[PDB]
Amino acid sequence: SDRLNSGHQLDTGGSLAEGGYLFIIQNDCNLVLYDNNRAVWASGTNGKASGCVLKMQNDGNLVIYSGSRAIWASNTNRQNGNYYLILQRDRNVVIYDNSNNAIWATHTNVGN
Repeated sequence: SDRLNSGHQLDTGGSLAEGGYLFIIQNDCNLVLYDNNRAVWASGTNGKASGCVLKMQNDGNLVIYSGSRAIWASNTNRQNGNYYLILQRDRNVVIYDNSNNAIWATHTNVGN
């Protein structure tokens, strides 16, 4: 899929995909955006642990966990609501609320 809804997670090696864009939580615990196999953005958390998952939380925070241990976060926690993470066709990876308001982005947009 191209999106991850709040209250849901990507398991290890799970990803968002849109054409040649791949946003993946890796087994090495690095969260990486690939543009046709070339890394263009990463959380830089390779080697912090293994078997990581990526959780889009109901408080709007995006968090990498290895089991119960927190590894990295977008730090965009706010009030509970419906949020989603999306890999856009312009290569930006964005968290939105329910009203077309971005609360976080990788700023990997191309062409705009």
